[PDB]
Amino acid sequence: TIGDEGDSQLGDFIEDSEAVVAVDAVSFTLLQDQLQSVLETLSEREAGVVRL
Amino acid sequence: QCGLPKLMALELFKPFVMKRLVDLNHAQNIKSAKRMVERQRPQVWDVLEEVIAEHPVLLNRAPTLHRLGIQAFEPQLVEGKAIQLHPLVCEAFNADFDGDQMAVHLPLSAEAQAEARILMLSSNNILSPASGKPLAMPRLDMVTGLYYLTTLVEGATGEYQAATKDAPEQGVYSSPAEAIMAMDRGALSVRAKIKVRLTELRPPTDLEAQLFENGWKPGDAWTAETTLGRVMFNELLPKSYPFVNEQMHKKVQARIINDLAERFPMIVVAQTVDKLKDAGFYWATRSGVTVSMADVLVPPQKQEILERHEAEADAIERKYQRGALNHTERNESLVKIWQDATEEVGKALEEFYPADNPIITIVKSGATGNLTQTRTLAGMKGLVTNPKGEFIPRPIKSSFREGLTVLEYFINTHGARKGLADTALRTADSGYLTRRLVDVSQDVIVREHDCETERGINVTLAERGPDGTLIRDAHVETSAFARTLATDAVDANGNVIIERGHDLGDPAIDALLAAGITTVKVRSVLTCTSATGVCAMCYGRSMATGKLVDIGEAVGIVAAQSIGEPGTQLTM
Amino acid sequence: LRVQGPREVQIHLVKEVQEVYRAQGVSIHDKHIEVIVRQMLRRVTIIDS
Amino acid sequence: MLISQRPTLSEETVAENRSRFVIEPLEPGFGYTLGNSLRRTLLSSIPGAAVTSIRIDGVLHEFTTVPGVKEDVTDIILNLKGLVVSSDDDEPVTMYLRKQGPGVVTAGDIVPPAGVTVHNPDMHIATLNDKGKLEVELVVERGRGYVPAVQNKASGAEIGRIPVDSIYSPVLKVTYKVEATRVEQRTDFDKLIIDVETKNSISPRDALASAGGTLVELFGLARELNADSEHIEIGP
Amino acid sequence: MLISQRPTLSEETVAENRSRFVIEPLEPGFGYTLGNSLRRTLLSSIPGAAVTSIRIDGVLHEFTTVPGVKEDVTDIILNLKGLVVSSDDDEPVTMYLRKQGPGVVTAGDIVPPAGVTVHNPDMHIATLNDKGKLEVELVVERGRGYVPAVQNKASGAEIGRIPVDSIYSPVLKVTYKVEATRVEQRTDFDKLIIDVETKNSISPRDALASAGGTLVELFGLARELN
Amino acid sequence: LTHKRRLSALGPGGLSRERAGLEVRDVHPSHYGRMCPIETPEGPNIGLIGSLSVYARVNPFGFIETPYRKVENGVVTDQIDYLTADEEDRHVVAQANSPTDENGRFTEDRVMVRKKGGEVEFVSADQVDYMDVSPRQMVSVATAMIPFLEHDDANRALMGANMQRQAVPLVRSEAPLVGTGMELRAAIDAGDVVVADKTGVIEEVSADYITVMADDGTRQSYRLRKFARSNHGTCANQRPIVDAGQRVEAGQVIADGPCTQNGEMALGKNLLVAIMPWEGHNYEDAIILSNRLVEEDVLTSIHIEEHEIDARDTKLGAEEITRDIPNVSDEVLADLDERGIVRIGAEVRDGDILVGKVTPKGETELTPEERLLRAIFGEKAREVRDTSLKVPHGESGKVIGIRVFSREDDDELPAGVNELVRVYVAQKRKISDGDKLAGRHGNKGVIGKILPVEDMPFLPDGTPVDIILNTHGVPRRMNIGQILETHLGWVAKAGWNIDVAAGVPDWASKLPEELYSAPADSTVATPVFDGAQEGELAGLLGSTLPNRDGEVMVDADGKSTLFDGRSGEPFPYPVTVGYMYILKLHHLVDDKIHARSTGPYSMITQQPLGGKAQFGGQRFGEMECWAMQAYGAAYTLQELLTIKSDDTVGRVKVYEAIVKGENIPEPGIPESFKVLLKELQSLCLNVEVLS
Amino acid sequence: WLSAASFQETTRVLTDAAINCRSDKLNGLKENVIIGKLIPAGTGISRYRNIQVQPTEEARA
Amino acid sequence: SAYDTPLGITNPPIDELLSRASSKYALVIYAAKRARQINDYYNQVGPLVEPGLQEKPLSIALREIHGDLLEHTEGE
Amino acid sequence: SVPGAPNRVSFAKLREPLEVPGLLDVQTDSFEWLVGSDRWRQAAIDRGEENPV
Ligand SMILES: [Mg+2]
Ligand SMILES: [Zn+2]
Repeated sequence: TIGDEGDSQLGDFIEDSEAVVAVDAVSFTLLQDQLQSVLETLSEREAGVVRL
Repeated sequence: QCGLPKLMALELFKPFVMKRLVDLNHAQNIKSAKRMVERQRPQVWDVLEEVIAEHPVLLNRAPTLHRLGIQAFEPQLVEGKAIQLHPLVCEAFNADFDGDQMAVHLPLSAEAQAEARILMLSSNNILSPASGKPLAMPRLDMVTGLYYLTTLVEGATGEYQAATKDAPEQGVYSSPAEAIMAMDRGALSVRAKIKVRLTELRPPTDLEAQLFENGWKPGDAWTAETTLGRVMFNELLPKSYPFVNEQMHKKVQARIINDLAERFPMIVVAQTVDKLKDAGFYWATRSGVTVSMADVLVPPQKQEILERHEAEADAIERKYQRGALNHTERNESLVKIWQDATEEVGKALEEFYPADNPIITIVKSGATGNLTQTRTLAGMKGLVTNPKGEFIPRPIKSSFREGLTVLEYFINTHGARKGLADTALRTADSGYLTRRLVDVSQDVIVREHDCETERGINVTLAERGPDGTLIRDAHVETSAFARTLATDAVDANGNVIIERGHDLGDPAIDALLAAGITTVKVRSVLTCTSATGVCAMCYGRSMATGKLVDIGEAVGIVAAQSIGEPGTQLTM
Repeated sequence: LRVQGPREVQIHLVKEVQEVYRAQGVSIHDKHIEVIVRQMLRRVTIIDS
Repeated sequence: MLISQRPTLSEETVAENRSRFVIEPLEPGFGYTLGNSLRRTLLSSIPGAAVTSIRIDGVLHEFTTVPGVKEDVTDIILNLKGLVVSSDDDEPVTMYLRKQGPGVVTAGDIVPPAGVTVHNPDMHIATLNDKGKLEVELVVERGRGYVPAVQNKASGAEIGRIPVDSIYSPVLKVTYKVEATRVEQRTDFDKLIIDVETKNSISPRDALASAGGTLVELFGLARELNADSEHIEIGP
Repeated sequence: MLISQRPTLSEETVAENRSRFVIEPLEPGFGYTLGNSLRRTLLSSIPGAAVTSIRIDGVLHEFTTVPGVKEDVTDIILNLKGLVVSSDDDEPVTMYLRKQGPGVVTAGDIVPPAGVTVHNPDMHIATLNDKGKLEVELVVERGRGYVPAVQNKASGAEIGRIPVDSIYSPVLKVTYKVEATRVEQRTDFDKLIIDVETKNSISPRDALASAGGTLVELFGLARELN
Repeated sequence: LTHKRRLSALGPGGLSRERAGLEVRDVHPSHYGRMCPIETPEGPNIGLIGSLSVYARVNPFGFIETPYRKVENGVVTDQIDYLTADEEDRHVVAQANSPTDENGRFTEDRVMVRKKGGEVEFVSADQVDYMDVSPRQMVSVATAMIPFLEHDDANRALMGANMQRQAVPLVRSEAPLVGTGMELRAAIDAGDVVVADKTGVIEEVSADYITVMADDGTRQSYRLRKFARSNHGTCANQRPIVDAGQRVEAGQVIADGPCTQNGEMALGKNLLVAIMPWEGHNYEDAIILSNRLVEEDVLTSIHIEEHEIDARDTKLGAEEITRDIPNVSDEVLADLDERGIVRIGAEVRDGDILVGKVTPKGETELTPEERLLRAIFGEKAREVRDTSLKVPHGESGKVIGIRVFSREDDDELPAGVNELVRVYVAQKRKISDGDKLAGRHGNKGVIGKILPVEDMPFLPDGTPVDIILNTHGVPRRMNIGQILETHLGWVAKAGWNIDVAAGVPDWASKLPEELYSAPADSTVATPVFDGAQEGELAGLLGSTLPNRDGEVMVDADGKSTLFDGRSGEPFPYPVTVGYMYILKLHHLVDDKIHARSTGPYSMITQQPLGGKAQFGGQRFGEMECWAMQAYGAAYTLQELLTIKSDDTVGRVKVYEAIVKGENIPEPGIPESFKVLLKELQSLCLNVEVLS
Repeated sequence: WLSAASFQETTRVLTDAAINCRSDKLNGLKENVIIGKLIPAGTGISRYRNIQVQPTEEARA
Repeated sequence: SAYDTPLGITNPPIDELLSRASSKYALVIYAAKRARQINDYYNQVGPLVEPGLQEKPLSIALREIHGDLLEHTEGE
Repeated sequence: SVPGAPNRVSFAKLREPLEVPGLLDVQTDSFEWLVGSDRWRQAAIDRGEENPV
């Protein structure tokens, strides 16, 4: 216990470096809806190689 | 309405801002809009304004005591980094602008937004739930304006002079506009009595009978004897409200608002209080209230009162040296003598100060303060209490205007420090009490409309002696008002004045008093028989709406919070 | 409660709870203290079985 | 140097004798500069004609009631005050009104001399009972502003005269409100809303235009000092 | 009574920079309103010129000190903010101040270019000891009212320039009073006396003319209703 | 100064903070002259902590003594003796204000004294045995610096004394027009003013240091601190006040501290105040300021923050400080040295780079989309992070200094660190809405509105008022000392002169000669418990001097007419005006405003973190839940308890719904309930949910 | 047992509930604000929670 | 009555809305459900009254409720 | 007393027989006693104390 009181703890202020950030979770999906969906559909079989 | 800083509002609405920015082609993707908002690009405010509007936000102060401590407001941008709060809701929040801080929350879900603007909207919570009386009313300077505006003073310019041998009536104006023009010209004082023709204001209830027995309508002109200030004040109230013609001070305004709430919708009361706020501030700005040394008068007779009391004090002091009285008896005698002196000086003060003195004008109008503080400031402080609570025999002959001595000031600090140090313990005790009351009564909920029981409880409406008159009881407000009659109200004749199941209100209270009956049966939650929780009809009309409670009301929390509201005000 | 009855004890509770508040002028409608009291008399001590 | 934003004027026709003009977006600090000046100019610059004094045959002293008529003397005085009079020339003209028999005496039954017009022929003056005979005369002058009844203790020798206050200004009631409004980037500009009420003789737009012209002319007196000095011109 | 008379304005110079003007006669109730309009216009709408930025030889930012200079950089900026300057062209202009060795550097030691003038040469700027060496370059622009200093990166400037707040208004003080005249009707007409005092940048007459012009243009909008 | 002299009852070996008995907090009659009764913290530590008296000294045994004048058979002597509480209890001690003749005899037959019970009584001349040394004996240094203290209640005096210690120093200090005689010493003994160690002549003066030549062929040099950071973030600036060729004397101030002018304490600014309500903008103790105070930086303050970052080794590689960092434009590195640290004097905005520091990452398997994007463009690949030091979200200013410690030169870096860099960012702060200002009498308030100079009420001469205070707060809060302060401030600002034709005026019978006439912009001292009685101040108000126009703006009653700045009409009644000395409190709005949309959370609790850090979330306590329940707001409570606090799977879905504008999904099971279930299961309790 | 555990003595309440195999019915809004389920009061009661709204045919037409 | 036109979220007046349902709570669920339906249509029955420039769904729902345009069943 | 004190006229009516002592004596004197500085022994001896420690 830290803070001159028995209320707070050493561990309350641990910032998580792994916590998911919503914006990125959105952004990637948009990229998946912008890269794979639109730009791919411009060269038919020539773009098909990029898929594999 | 409430004002929010630009930066706080922008960063807090960031997601909606990005959505709208990308919608209006300002950004090609979400990340671009995010980066644009990060540096607050100029071309986003036009989107933020249409985003912020119509989106309620909850405002809250700490500590929270009653449910009015959280309220929904409609935000509007304001320059700066501080939140602008409406002056009326401060009393509801118990907030003061000597440095309080407030938190803001944003409802996201559609259900939450509907709750915020229907249930929690600030304009829909004027009535205090504790007693069903209005809490958003003018206070402090707001009253001092309406007071000064409506006060009538004789010996002014532009008065109403009756017809004489050589001259006709002088102070008669064809309309309020002419009176306003005269006031601008400097010929008519606002507080001077006049006779004016009023065509848009309904006449008083009694005056109506002899003038428009058929019925008053807009445009029906009548003649009123009143000051211009009262005429201006009465146009703030709804047109249907009859002319009042009284000197407005705290209790009169409370009466007017109480009458308005009962017979008008909620929106009308909100608009009326807003208009009253505007007028009160505008006219308090010009009332001239101010403090100065020569303004705080000192009673001339003090040198006589204290000199006279000196003989009695010396008499007691010398009577103690002979062992004819106990030490405690001598202390009690001195305490009584100095209490008499303090009362004498206080009444001499209230005799001496003129009517329109700023200090006495502030105190008497009910805006704030009390007469004892004025007595302490001007007359003298008097006796004080030591740490143990005993009354120190030596009084404080000086006053805070005259200039206290060193030792009087030293001995004055005991009680001041004790009272200052008691507040934290009072708050802690009140918090514990509220916790326990909330814990015990947390499953008292209105589950069914009516339990259909006849077992009520007796209540008294009128007090009288063996010989005298019937007068409304001293605690009708807390016991009888806002109930439901369990059984019909029948007098000694047999005719039913009020049928069973009827709501009880001030009109009904007066009607029952007109019937000359003293006691009646009212339904109660003590006798309520529903298996689960309670029923609406036994609880009575909701304090927060003035109407019958609806199913699902969490009456238990309301009761606990109402009981715990005066946590720090029950000082022995 | 034991002498007069259950109808009387509630009156005494409400009166004594209300008077202390009333001394300082705090207006609280009776029904709140009524609700608080209602939960105090939900149970009876059993004697015979 | 050019102003940041050109103000614009819009009109809400509140009523046949009232109107509300909104001027926006004014730069910070100009709303209160314009509002009070416009109000005072409107209330005390437009000239007009109004009744100033009256004489009644039925009453000479003891101004309480005229025999044979329902209305009190003060009621008739107020009814006459509530009258619309337009005089072409500024001469202090004298007008008469006579009626006999039962009925109602109305503004439409008065005969005005040449050069005088009454725009309210439906204004109720009084009501006369059987065997009634109402004779009254009054004086009409042009003036500016509201002037209290001038005491006639020096000219009172002509007993029976009844001086009254004069409402010369066609504009009856004006009030201004300075609201806050947003420019594209900033939240501190001013929208000046001015509500004006007028007699039947004039219209709100004409009164506002006359007030603006008077203010422009008055401040030209100072503008003429040095026309070359730089000013914050709104442009065309 | 409808008098066919119009107001007239008369000037009176009390000093080189203080002037009193009498407008009369006016219909009753105009004195205070016109005085208020004039004061509100003069105090915050009289255009002028003032310093915009300063660069010193041996400081990278304002929170430093110059060797051999008794005053700090902040004190120097405070003293410079009191400078009275006038510019004839709207575009920015540059001024220089160089001093070496002991002595006292004042506003009278500056070397302004053509089209720029300073009217308070006795303003104390700083003092220098034996090894003092003060070189300063100042930027002057035209404007009105008050504008806070603009940060470099917003202006795209390189390190070293020190933006400063600009005080453009030249009006120092304004007041007014109203008296009752007797020309036509007893005490029913107003005489307005307005007193103006400006810094030596411009005379009160020009400021009053500018205020009148801006007010006339503003009321032109009301006139435009036709 | 008042921290070094603090007395504390808490801590080891004393009153345990858990107990904190309420009985010991009150004043005991022995505090007189030993411990100040007015100065205490206003928090729960009330009473337990107080400051030492001005004249008090500690006996070697640890008992506080206090001086008293020995008195004799009706005569006061010159023998001042220090007494302890017990030894003083034996005698009779008389009050200081009592009168005495030139020799020292008591004029009045009966004298008011203190007595063994710690009580106040009256006794004849023969009974007296001692007297106090001076009226100020019972008050501490801070409480002594409040003029007209005896006209203020103990509560407001305590608040004012506490707040006087929160005043931030300003860019330029100004000594109060009206104050106590103490302001001098409180600075000299504070140690923040450079003093002369020997009599002599100043040789050369510079902003960075001063030199003096003693009279015994000795040369002394004093270095002056410049723009140094204080523990609490303020600016500890120093500046000289002497000039070359000035003959200084021993113990003479040579340089001013932060809050000092001419060696006198200057904690705030004296400015023109008018007491009157004004359109409700100052309602409920709010304050209204003229824009002038912002234009001329009357209340501007300098604040310096100190950011740090250390480069230290890791098991995947060392951490390096460099200009270049991955995934940023070259314009982002505009003001970054080749060694990564920002230039001195460069302006830094929110989120800018102060020190670039790449650290090993070693995560090679990037997602295929990122592979494609990095193959399309020139950013082929990198194996390090962009963990640079960045300005906190809310701070800005100019870099005034940098310090670097390196293990390369064997600096005493605590074990586990290779390099450490400190950057100082300083910024000016003008007063703005939300700031807190207070007088010396406990009348603090926020700034509701700052108004243009043309909107302020102005005196007939044309000078507008700077501050306007609400009238209704003065009498009920019961601090009339501020009115006397304002009136004497006006008397001091404009010189005063009293004519002498029929002798001296009766009200000025006891006024010293030097006070008969004074020039304009003079300074006056009003000693506490010995200040100017209201009769003398009333006479001074009635005998003020005129302005440049030969007229008096404030009448003999301390009131003057004011013209409304908005409408222009004069106010119907006179208003009281004068000069009040106000402070600027460190409880600024510039560093208290914060808010959060979505950002970092807490690991263990999965809740948003709070406190000083950026994106500090707010706490929805229990009473808030009770209020929501009383409102019947079931849905909003659930949203505030699950979606927006700890619903890991719900937060992302809500954010993406908002960004897409879709409907908000219903909340799921919060982490709190899941963790509680797992705990109870761990305790071998088969908590099974039923439907 | 949830509220009883919250108030005074958790161990005793948990032991008694376990040996008795008691179950807490989610009526009473202290327990609901712990589980996070929307409280059974005001807007949350089944009477209002299941309100279904369908536009009138006249408006649709 | 003579009450002025409501401003902002006070439009429409609350007292007039109380006539359309049992009490506040039922109105909350009713308006919230209508707003949810409006969102469903916007993102794929639509707004049955002419909308504003960018009027939010809940405001449109309350404006419809002002005219008692819809109906609901209290699903006990 | 103080050579460089600016002239500030005072309303004081009583005379000061004892100048305000050092405002930091409580700390410095205690520390000097702790370290036993000879400059503290010189003052302790003046109090009529033999062989101070
Ligand atoms: Mg507070
Ligand atoms: Zn029931």
